[PDB]
Amino acid sequence: MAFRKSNVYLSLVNSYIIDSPQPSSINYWWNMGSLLGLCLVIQIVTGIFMAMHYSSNIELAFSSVEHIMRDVHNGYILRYLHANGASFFFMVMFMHMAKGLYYGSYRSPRVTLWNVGVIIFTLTIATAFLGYCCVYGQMSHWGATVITNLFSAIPFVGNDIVSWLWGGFSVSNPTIQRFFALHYLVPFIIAAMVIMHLMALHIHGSSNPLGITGNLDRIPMHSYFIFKDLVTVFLFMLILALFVFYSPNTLGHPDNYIPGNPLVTPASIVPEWYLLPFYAILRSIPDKLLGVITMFAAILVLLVLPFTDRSVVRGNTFKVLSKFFFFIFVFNFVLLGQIGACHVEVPYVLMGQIATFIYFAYFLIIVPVISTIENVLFYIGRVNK
Amino acid sequence: KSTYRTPNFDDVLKENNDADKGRSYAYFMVGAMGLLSSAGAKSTVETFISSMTATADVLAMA
Amino acid sequence: QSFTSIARIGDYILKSPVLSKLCVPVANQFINLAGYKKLGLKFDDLIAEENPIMQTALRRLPEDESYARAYRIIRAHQTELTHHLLPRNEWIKAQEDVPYLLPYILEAEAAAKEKDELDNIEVSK
Amino acid sequence: AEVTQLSNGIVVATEHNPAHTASVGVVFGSGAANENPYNNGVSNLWKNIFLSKENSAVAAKEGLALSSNISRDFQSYIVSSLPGSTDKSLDFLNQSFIQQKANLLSSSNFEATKKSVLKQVQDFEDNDHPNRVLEHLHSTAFQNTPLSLPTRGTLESLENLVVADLESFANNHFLNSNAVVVGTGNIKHEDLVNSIESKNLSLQTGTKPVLKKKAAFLGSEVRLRDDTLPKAWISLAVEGEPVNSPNYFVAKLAAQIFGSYNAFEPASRLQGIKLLDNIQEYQLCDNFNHFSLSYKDSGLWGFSTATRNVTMIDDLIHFTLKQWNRLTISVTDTEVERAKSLLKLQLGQLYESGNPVNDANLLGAEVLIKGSKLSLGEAFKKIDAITVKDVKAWAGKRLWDQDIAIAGTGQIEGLLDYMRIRSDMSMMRW
Amino acid sequence: SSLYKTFFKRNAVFVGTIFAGAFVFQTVFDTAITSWYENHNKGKLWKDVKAKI
Ligand code: HEC
Ligand code: HEC
Ligand SMILES: C/C=C(C)/C=C/C=C/C(OC)[C@@H](C)[C@H](OC)[C@@H](C)CCc1oc2c(O)c(OC)cc(OC)c2c(=O)c1C
Repeated sequence: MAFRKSNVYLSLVNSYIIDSPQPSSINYWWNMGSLLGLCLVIQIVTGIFMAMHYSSNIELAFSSVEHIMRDVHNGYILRYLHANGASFFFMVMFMHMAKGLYYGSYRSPRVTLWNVGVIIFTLTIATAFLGYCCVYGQMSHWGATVITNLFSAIPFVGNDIVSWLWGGFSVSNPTIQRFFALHYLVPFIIAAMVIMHLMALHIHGSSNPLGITGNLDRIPMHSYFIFKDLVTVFLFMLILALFVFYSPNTLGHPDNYIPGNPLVTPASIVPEWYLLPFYAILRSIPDKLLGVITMFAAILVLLVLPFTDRSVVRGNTFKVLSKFFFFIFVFNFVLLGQIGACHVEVPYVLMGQIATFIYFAYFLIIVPVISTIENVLFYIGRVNK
Repeated sequence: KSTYRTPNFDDVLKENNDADKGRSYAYFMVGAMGLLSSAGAKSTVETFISSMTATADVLAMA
Repeated sequence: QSFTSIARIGDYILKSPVLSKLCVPVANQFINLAGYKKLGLKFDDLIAEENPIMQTALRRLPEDESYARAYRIIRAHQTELTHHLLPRNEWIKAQEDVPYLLPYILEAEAAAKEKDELDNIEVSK
Repeated sequence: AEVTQLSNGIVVATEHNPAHTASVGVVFGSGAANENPYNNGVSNLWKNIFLSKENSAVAAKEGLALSSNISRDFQSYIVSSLPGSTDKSLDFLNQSFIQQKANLLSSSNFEATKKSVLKQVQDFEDNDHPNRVLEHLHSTAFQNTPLSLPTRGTLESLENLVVADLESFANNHFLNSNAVVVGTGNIKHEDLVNSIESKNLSLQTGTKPVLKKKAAFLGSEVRLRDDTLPKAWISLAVEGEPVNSPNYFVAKLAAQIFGSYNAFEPASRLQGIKLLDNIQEYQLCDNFNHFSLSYKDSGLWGFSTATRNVTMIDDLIHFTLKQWNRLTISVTDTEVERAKSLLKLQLGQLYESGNPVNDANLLGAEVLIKGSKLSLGEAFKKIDAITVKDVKAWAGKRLWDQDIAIAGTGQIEGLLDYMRIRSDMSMMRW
Repeated sequence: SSLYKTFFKRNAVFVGTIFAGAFVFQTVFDTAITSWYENHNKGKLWKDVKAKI
C-alpha cells in the first residue's frame, strides 16, 4: 500500500483531493466550490495581516483604516483585496448556490449537505456585516444601527437584546470593539462549518449535470479536476485584480469615506450590493415586525426546497417548464436587488411587492405545481398501456 | 474449577433487608450532582453574558 | 411524488378521449424539447436511483436491460462531457423510449405501501 | 377436557383422551433445585439408571416404553404401553421403585451408567452452546441458590458421586407426600385409581422432604468467551414470574410480542414484529427467541440469541432492549391481540399434542405445585382478558430500570460492559 | 432510604425536576451566603459605617 494512502494525515488529503472519484461529466459550475475555499483564505489571510495595524477603538477606528491605506506598505493592496474579496465571495457564493438550486443538488441524499450550506450563508452574511462596521464610516455606523435594531422587533425582550448587543445607550465604542472581536472569531467558525460541508459532500460525492448516477464512469480528482480548477482560480484572480488595481472602489459606497456620525443619517444610505435583495424584501412589508420576519423567512425558505420539488428526476437539464421558471426566479432576484438600490417611490414599491411574492411563490407554489405537471407530462407522453 | 460454581461475592454483595438501597443512594447522588451542575452552568453563563451589558463608566446620566 | 400517483393521474388522462387529445400532443412536444433522446437515453434512465424503491427495482431489472442501461448512461456522460450530441441515427427513437423500469417500480411501491398498512392495522373487537 | 384428582395414601391425577396409547408414571416434587453443590447431577444419574439397558430390556419384553425427565422443581419416571396394558405398566413401575431398589444400584451397571452420563454431560458442555449458555444464565441469575444448579449436574460433582449418594438422596426425596402418580393416554380415572389401591403398603410414610432457602435473582453475568467458536451465543433475562402468579400469563404474552425468529426462514422474516425492521438491515443475528421461564419460587424473562455479526453485537442488544422499553411506554393494542392469538396457538400445541408422555410431564408439574391443573379453556379465558394497561403495569414492575442477568459464549468480545446493557433497560424523559 | 421512594419512587430524578430545583437553589443558597457573610463582617460594612453617620 502507498504512503499517501497509509499515513494518518495524507490519507485524508488523499481521499479528498487526489483519489476522490468524480463524475466525468461535471461542468465548470462545479468549480465554484474550490473558488469559495480560495475566497475564505484570501479573506482570512488579508484580515489577519491588516489586523496588525487596526484599532477597534471608536475614536481611532476609521483612522487606523486610513493608516493602513496611507502608511502600511501595500496596505492599500491589503485593504482593496479584503474589501473586493468580500464582494467576490458573494458573487461566487450566489453562483455556487444557483448551480445547486438548478441541478437539484439540494435533493436526494445531499440534503444535510445543502442544509449545512444554508448555515454557512447566514454566517457569511453575518461575518461580512461585522467587518463592514469596523471601518466606522457613515455606512458602517448606520448599518451597525439598523441591523442590531432588527432584534428590537422581538416582542417582549426586544430592546433588551438590542442594548445588550450595543453595550450602551447606542452604537458607540463598546459596539465597534466587540464587533471587531467577533468579526475575527466567526471566520474560524465558518471554516469549521466548511469541513462539515465537505464531510457531508464526501459520503455521496458530487452530482453531475445529467442529474443521474455517476457510479458507472468515475475519474480521480487528481490530474483533471486539480488542473481544471486551476483554470477558474486564475480566471478568478484576473478579474479580482482588475477591480483591486484599476477600480478598487467601484463595488463600494462613497459615504463610507466619511467618518461615522451619530446625529446624521445621510440621505444617500444604501446597503452593500450583496444585501440589496434582502433589504428590498424587508422594505416591501409596511409592518415593522412582519418586515423582519419576512426577510429572515426569505433566507430560511431555501430549506423547504427538498420537500416542494416533487419531480421524480433530478436537475433542470431536461425540464422545459423548470428551466424557464428558474430564470424567471434568477432575474426576479436581480430585479429585487435593483428595487433595493432604488427609492421608496410609487412604481418601485408595488414592484418590490410583486417580486417578493414571486420569490416566495417560487419555492412554495411554482416548483411543486410545475414538477408535478412535468412528472405527468413525462408519463403520458410515452405510455400506451 | 467448574464454571457453574460462581465465585464468592459475599464481601461486596449487600445483605438485603432494604432491596432498593444501592439504587436510592445512587440516584440521589446522581440527581444531586445534576442539580448543582445546572445551577453552576446557569451561573457561568450569566456571568459571561452580563459581561457585555453596559460598563460602569458609560452609564453617564447627562 | 410516487409513480403510483403519476400513473394514477396519467392513465386517467389517457383513458379519457377528451383529455387525451388535448394533452398527449403537448406531452410529445415537451419530451422532444427536453432532449435526453438526443443524448441516447430512455426517460426511465433519468429516474433518480438514490432511494430504496429504485434500488429494489434496478436490482430486480433483468440482465440484458441492466447492461444496456449501463451503456446508455456511460455513453451519455461521455457525450455530455464532450459538449456534443450523438449523431441523429443514434438518438433513442420514439418507439424505443419505453418505460421498462416502470412496472418493477410500481410493484416495489405496491409492496412497500402494503407493508406500511399491515404495520399499523388497528384491531376492532 | 377432563382432569381428575383424588388422594388416598398418596395422590393420583389423570387426564385421559381416547387416543392410541396409555402412559403411566410417578412424578416426584423434587429436582436439581433440591440438590447440593456437591452431589449435583444425582438426579441425572437416577434418570439414567432408570433407562438402563438392563432395566429397559425388562419392560421391553413386556412391551413397555421407558421415559424419564429431570427438571429444577421436580423430576419424573414414566412408562408408556397400549391402552389395556395399563396394569403391565403398574407392575414394572412398582417393581422398579420397591423390589428392584436394591438392583440397578448394582455395580458394573452403576459404574457403566456413571461413565454414560459423564461422556454425555461433557459432550453437552463441549458442543450444545445455546443451551449450555441457557443453563449458565440460571447459574448466574440465581447464583448461590437452589435454582442456580444445572439439571445434568456439574462435571466434577458427577465423578465424585457413588451408590451411597443415590440411595441417600432417593431416601430423603423419593417419598409419598413428595410424589404424584400420573396417568395420561386413554385409561379411565377409575381404571387406575383402583389398580393402584390394590397393592397396599406405604414405604416411609409420615416423612416430609428436607426444606431449604428460597431462590433469588441477582444482577450478574458470566462471560464464557471463546474466540474459537464460529458464532456468539448470548442469553439475557430479568427476574421473571413463578408458576401460579397473578401475572403468569401477562409475562408469557410479553415474550410472545417479540417472540422468536430465524433469519433463514422466509416466513419468519415476514412476522408482525417491530424489532424485525431493525435486525434485518445488517442481519444482526441468525436467530433469537423470547421466553418466560417459570419455576416454583422465581423465573426468568428475556431472550436467547445467536449471531455471526460479531462486530455489531451491541446493536443487536440495543435494538432489542429498546423494543422492550416499549412494553412500559408505548406497546400497542394490535401488538397485544396478535400476541394473544399466537400465545393461544403455541400454548395449545403444547397442552394438546399427540404424545401422552408430554401431557404427563405437564400434568405432574402443576398438580405438584398448585394441586390441580388449569384447563386450556380457562387459560384462553385469562389470556383474552389481558389488556394493554396490564402489559404496561407488568413491564413497569419487571422490566423498566431493573437488573438483568447476562450469559454468553463464543465471540463475545463485542458484547459490551454490564452497565451499558443495564442502562438500555430504560429511556430518557423530561 | 424510604424518603427517596416516596418522593421519586425508585426512578431517577427527572431532568425537568432538576432544572426546576436548580432555580430555587440559586436564590435560596445565595441569600444564605450573603447573610452569613454580611453578619460575619458586621461593623466593617458600609451599611454599618453609614449608621454611625
Ligand atoms: C482579523 C481578521 C479578519 C478576518 C479573519 C476577516 N476580516 Fe474582514 N476585516 C478585518 C479588518 C481589520 C477590517 C477593517 C479594514 C478593512 O476595511 O479592510 C475588515 C473589514 C471587512 C469588511 C469591510 C469592507 C471595507 O470597507 O473594507 C468586510 C465586508 C469584511 N471585512 C469581510 C470579511 C469576510 C466576509 C471575512 C471572512 C470570510 C472576513 N472579513 C474576515 C479583519 C478580518
Ligand atoms: C446554499 C447551499 C450552499 C452554500 C451556501 C455552500 N455550498 Fe458548497 N455545496 C452545496 C451543495 C448542495 C453541493 C453539492 C452540489 C453538487 O455537487 O451537485 C456543494 C458542493 C460543494 C463543493 C464541491 C464542488 C462544487 O462546487 O460542486 C465544495 C468544495 C463546496 N461546496 C464548498 C463550499 C464552500 C467552501 C462554501 C462556502 C464557504 C460553500 N460550499 C457554500 C451547497 C452549498
Ligand atoms: C454580532 C452579530 C449581529 C448583532 C447581527 C448580525 C446579523 C444580521 C444579519 O444576517 C446575518 C443581517 C446582515 C441581514 O440578514 C437578515 C442582512 C440581509 C442585512 C439586511 C439589511 O442591511 C442593511 C445595511 O447593510 C445598511 O447599510 C447602511 C442599511 C440598511 O438599512 C438602512 C440595511 C437594512 O435595512 C437591512 C434589512
